[PDB]
Amino acid sequence: AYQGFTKLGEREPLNDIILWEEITPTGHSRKEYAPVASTEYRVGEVLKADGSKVAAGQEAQADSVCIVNFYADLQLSYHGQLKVVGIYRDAELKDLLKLESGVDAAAVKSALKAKGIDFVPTG
Amino acid sequence: LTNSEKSRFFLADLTGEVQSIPNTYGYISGLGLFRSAPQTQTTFLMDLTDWDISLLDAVDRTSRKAETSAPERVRQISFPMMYFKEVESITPDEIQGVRQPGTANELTTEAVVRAKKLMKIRTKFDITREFLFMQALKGKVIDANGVLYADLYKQFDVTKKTIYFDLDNPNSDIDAHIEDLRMHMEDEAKTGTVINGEEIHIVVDRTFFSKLIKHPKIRDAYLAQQTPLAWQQITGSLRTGGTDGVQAHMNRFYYGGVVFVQYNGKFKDKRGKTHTLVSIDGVSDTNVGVGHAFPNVAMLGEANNIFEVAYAPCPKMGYANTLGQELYVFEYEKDRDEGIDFEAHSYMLPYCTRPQLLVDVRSDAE
Amino acid sequence: PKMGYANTLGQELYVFEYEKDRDEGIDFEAHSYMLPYCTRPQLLVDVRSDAE
Repeated sequence: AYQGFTKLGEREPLNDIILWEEITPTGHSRKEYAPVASTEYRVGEVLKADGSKVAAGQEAQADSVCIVNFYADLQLSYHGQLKVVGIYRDAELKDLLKLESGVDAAAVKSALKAKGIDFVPTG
Repeated sequence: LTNSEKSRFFLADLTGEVQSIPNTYGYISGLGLFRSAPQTQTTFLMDLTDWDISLLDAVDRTSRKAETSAPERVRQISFPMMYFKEVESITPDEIQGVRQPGTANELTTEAVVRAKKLMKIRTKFDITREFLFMQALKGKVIDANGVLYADLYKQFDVTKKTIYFDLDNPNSDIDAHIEDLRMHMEDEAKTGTVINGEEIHIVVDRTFFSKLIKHPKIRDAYLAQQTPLAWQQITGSLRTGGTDGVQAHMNRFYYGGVVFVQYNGKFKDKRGKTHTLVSIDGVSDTNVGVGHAFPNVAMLGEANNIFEVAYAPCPKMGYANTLGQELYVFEYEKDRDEGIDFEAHSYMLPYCTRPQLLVDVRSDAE
Repeated sequence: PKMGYANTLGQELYVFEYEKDRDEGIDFEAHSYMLPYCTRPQLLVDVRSDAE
């Protein structure tokens, strides 16, 4: 390119952050959201109750952790699903978290830990 | 037998003809480093995947707690390629009446002119290829004009490594800098195999070689030796190896497990500015020596080759979607017997898939 | 001055035929590079019908 380098992009995070979850016939720790407006979800981003990403100052209202890769242009997930699913109940994820700008992790982790979501150290 | 000077009626002799062919350098081209990779499309991609490892932290037994490891990282990059086109024409009015140099009264034909034009075109493309290969060895592929085509360090997200030998200081540790350069390749190769850092090529310019072979430490070390190598290096020809484009034997020097080869290659562009092959873009202090160290072919093995050159087809009416070629030459005749047209095409890019291994070398101190 | 004819013996008339693109027709061309001369111009004398 005119800038000297062309980077076609990085592979989107894989749905591997889940280490343990309450496995039930209908799914216990997973809830589906309505994709809000033109929003690009990825694996490991913390969502609010309505479905939008947690922003700075809104840490206490951390509702779940996204575990699907959604595309605003297609209005479809990377598995061709109409909804976006997050983890909001008893489960144990990895430290990989796609936080927003200016949002502290500790408040997000404590809010999620209140609901029974645990994070394991990652090397 | 041709007309004498001063008189059109007496005769003289035309013994012969002397020619001054310009110097051409082909050391990097003749090294065989850049394996040929013919290409069909105009761009080629590449996948970059890597992982990392860390140390376990001790965790108590009764409180059953553990650790986890981060997943891999997969990216992708793309490469554009340079297109070189060169046109030359033959006309009847540069053949009619004109006399063949070195001959008394015989006339130039179309065959000799065509042969010399084709030879010049091929030589120009060869020197351009050598310059491009040297630039790719430097880690940044800059066109002769100066436009950037592929910056390998930003594309692969690596930083250039340069080593200051400090040849001026008599107390400098040449062994320490040599060891640093040797271990850099082993550390930064990251191929997953076992690396031998002694298998590298160190190509330096005249000044760096002169300062290196005249360092008090090196000379005093080699003078107090009774081996044939030391005798040759001190009082003997320092020109083993070679078969350079100009000289029959290149200067090279054995100090550690590595060798230092002096490469004098340089070319000029249309603007007239010279392009020294062994140089650093920016440095010109004249009194500082520069060099370039790159891994040998037999260091990472043939399975992991990092020096490749691509070739893609020219945009002609029947060469589309075919394997690339080193050079295309086309014959086109002017209408109304007005002449002959020549076109030469070459669509290439030399690149390095592990730019971290390309290490720069300087003679001054940081 | 055409390719394949340079540095060759000249002729009285050079007639060429060229095919126009897309069979649009045929183009002709007649060439003649000549000059007559007399080696002894002193033998060429003019005669006039009037007194000096």
